Amino acid sequence: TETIPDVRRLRALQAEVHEELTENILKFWATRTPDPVHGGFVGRVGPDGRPHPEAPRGAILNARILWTFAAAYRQLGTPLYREMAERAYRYFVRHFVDAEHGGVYWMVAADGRPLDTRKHVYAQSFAIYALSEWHRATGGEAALALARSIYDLIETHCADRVHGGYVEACDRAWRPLEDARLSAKDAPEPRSMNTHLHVLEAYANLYRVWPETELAARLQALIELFLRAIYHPATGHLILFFDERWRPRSRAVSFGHDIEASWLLLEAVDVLGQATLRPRVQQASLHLARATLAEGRAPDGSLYYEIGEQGHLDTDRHWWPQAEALVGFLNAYQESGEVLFYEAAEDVWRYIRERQRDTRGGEWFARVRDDGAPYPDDKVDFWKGPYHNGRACLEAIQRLRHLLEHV
Ligand SMILES: OC[C@H]1O[C@@H](O[C@H]2[C@H](O)[C@H](O)[C@H](O)O[C@@H]2CO)[C@@H](O)[C@@H](O)[C@@H]1O
Ligand SMILES: [Cl-]
Repeated sequence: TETIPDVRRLRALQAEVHEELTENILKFWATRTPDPVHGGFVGRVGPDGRPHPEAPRGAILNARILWTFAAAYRQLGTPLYREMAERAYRYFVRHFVDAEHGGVYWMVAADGRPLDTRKHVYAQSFAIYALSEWHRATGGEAALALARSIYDLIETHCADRVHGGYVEACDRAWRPLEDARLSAKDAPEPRSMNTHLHVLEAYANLYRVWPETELAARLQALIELFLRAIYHPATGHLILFFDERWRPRSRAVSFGHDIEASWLLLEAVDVLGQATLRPRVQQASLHLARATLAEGRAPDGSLYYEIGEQGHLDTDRHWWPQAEALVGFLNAYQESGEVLFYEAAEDVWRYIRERQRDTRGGEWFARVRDDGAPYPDDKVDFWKGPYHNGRACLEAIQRLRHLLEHV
């Protein structure tokens, strides 16, 4: 009694996604961004496509490069992807990893000198996520050992064992800071959904390659925190910012984070094999996906950016909510069997192909305005790597493969 798109449609979508990943996204990253002056990868590519090898380089971006090429190598086997992941890994260990106090710096100069030495849990999480993926792709002992050490530092220096979750930012020597903001966009509050979502993401990937008992308890506690404090059943949206006791300190809505969390929360519970928790997580996951479907979409099926603190709808199409909606809508289809979610995934894919991707300049535009005009944003910067759209294509390819095997 399944309602399944026919084989032609599944295979056609899968082929377009694979072409987008390999002939646009990963081709752009492998050819435009490696830096032969300082090694590793440039920190910025302008809207004109010009790389900036002297620009400061962020840990999050470089972890995202590592994760994406590692995951693409694991799933597709292409030797160039292993080469690019190795390039990212070597620069990362040399320069971003703090050999003295542990963890990864926030920002380094192009030549690798530390520029911003704060230890932000969001950056520590992406390091764990990328290093665990690199271990998964290669079996590398050093990568896994490093991920484990950063996990230990997060728990040692940041875990709030009274109220749950984590202090989100420390200085280089792991002393907590007051200002945990990732950027000027973020509320000056002590707890954020965003950082906690990527702790969960990192811990789930680490657990898949290192199923330690205590880590299972920390991962389950994070899932439980999302269900009890962050997910809002009255609205189907994540609450974005909190005080230390998880009292809400924001009313903004991030559609991209909702639909990302929808599928990441289920990935995390399944990595645990926590069948007792799964019903409640699936319920919250499907709710987030439905709320996104009903409230976060333009008539073309693309995702709006946010509802701000004063209620303003930001109708800009940022690249990464579209990617996350591709995965989250396919995931909601797989979980519920409701083909309306597949139709939604197809619609966002068509938007990606017709508006978000930059066919002339390569990769994807960071932002497209509601009237269709691409903004002249950087193509690569501190916050724009290959991870959201690379992962979304990899996930879609594998999910469509599974669906194709129902026949
Ligand atoms: O507010 C911090 C920055 O967010 C960025 O988007 C992130 C997003 O917060 C989240 O972590 C997502 O899962 O990854 C995204 C892509 O970098 C950007 O909006 C940036 O401008 C913000 O400063
Ligand atoms: Cl990214």
